[PDB]
This record gives sequence, structure tokens and C-alpha cells, in this order.
Amino acid sequence: WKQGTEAAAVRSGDKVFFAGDSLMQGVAPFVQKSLKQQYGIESANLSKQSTGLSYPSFFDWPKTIEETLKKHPEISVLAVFLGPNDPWDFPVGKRYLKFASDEWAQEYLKRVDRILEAAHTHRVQVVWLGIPYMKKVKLDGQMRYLDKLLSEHLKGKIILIPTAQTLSGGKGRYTDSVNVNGKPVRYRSKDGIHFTAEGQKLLAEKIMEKIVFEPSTQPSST
Repeated sequence: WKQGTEAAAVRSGDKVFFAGDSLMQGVAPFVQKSLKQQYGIESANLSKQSTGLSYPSFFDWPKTIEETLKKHPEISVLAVFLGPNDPWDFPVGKRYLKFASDEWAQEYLKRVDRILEAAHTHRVQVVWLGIPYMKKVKLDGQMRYLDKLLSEHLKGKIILIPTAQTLSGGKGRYTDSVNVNGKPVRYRSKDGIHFTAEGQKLLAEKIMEKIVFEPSTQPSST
């Protein structure tokens, strides 16, 4: 099944499902309010602090997604935002895989693919947010690696929303603030990872740009 790669179509009665870590936790509530107030569309926000794809033993995102789509067949969009809790070695079966090795990357993307398969077999449209630049250079190097691994794999398969340049005003590296009409506005929280309310609202707007509500008279006949 081939979803749209530019935007996701929603109708009255659909739900939007938000998944990920604290990156998603701050953004999802703004999208949820916009969906409800603009279109009457309800949502399920399961984002959870400290979670990711590397340690399903802490919280199993692929299994949770499978179970949630089964419980809620009305979900038509799955939005995902995670990463910072994942740049760690992890075990698989009897192997112990080292971060950013070929085998580590293969397993990480197998878990990504399990999510995509769960969604696509049920005609659920996936929106995945790119990882922002981070203030700490070690985490930033890990996240630049992981963001590129993900984007190269996901481009052309799903809807991707990069965030790094948007959150930095195009500067190509981490900034705390971005000028909007010459006045600096802080987008990043004190931890140099997450967002202020202004940063959360901006990313929520970027998500809404990729959601297209369809009235009952769309699509049109020919």
C-alpha cells in the first residue's frame, strides 16, 4: 500500500495517533487542539517520556502501534517524533549491537519498517518528524547520524517533516532562538533538546500543513 508522500488526507470520524518521546509530547497537544477545533477530528496521543525504538524493553513502540491500530481502526494518520533516547548499543537475541554499526543500523531500520508495515497494511498514513539540531555536540553528532539514517530510508515512502533548519532559522546548526521580524524568539528549552511553547506551536503548524481535511464532497466525481 502506497500512502501519499506530500500530505495525509483526513475525514470526519478519523483519528490522528501521535507516538514518540518527549519531542512529541510537547508538540502533539497543539496539533490535537487544531484538529479538534478546525475539523472536529479526535486524536490519540500516546507519546511517552524516555521512549524510543532502541529499547522496547522500556516501552515497545512497534507493539503499541500495532495494538492501538487494532483497537482503533478509525485511526487514519500516525505521526512519529523520537530519537534522542535511542543512540545506544542494544542487544538483539544473543548479539550485542554497537551504536551506528552496520548491524545496529539494519536492526534499527527493521523496527522502523515494522511500524510502517503495521500502518500501511491498515491504510494508515505515516508522518515522521526529523530530529532537530541539539545543543550538546556529542548528542548532536549522534542525532545527525540517526536523522540521516532515517531520512535516507524513509524519503519517498512516507511524509517527512524536517525540523532542524526550521527550529534554527536556516542556520544549519543549533540555535536557542530565531528572529521573527527582527525580534529573537526562543524555540528551544533549557536542556538544549526540547522546545519552548513557541517552538512547540511552530512544529505543530508544520504538522498541520501536512494534514488535508476532506469534506464529504471530496473527491469529486468525473
